Amino acid sequence: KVFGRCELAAAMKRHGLDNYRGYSLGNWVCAAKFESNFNTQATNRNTDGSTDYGILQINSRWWCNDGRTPGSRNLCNIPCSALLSSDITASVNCAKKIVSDGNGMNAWVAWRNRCKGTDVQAWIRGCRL
Ligand SMILES: [Cl-]
Ligand SMILES: [Cl-]
Ligand SMILES: [Cl-]
Ligand SMILES: [Cl-]
Ligand SMILES: [Cl-]
Ligand SMILES: [Cl-]
Ligand code: NA
Ligand SMILES: [Ru+3]
Repeated sequence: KVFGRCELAAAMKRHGLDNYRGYSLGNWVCAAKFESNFNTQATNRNTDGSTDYGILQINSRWWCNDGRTPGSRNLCNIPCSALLSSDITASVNCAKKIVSDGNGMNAWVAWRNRCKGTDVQAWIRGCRL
């Protein structure tokens, strides 16, 4: 599913991301834009052989199992394919664990490089939330 911007904002809100660990909704939308372009089916291979999956490009070295990332963990206890679903529940639940684990949203390199410090509220402009 390719979400629309306000559509994804709405979905993230309902699932409890707005201000989760102090990160306003625009931060999560902005991360999604630059990680996946709002595409639940996005996958990208990393240099280390792991892969990132779904709207928030959650990484198989630590968070989900894809069966091909040696020496990896599955801290979200989920197949990485579950992160590609049209229903963003699994991705949000797993993101919640990621953002709680010490470095906040800096875990998302695209968030740190393209969202952090910017006017992220622009991402929810015009949305009925
Ligand atoms: Cl915001
Ligand atoms: Cl891929
Ligand atoms: Cl694996
Ligand atoms: Cl699995
Ligand atoms: Cl959803
Ligand atoms: Cl980046
Ligand atoms: Na893994
Ligand atoms: Ru849902």
